[PDB]
Amino acid sequence: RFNSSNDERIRVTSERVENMSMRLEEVNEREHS
Amino acid sequence: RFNSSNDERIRVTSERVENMSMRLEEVNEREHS
Repeated sequence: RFNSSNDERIRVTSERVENMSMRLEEVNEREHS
Repeated sequence: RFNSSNDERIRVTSERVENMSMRLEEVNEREHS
């Protein structure tokens, strides 16, 4: 019941979005053409 | 306490999602290969 509340889902989504954004910036920085 | 509320987390997630979508739309168009 704790892991499926709105607050925890929002927090986990925010953390994963932050990590995904950082990784996507790192990937776009890595380019050869 | 302000930085960990639901409203601020939703706003930051929305902004980062918008930025990620804008970046991925131009990563996809990088189709020289």
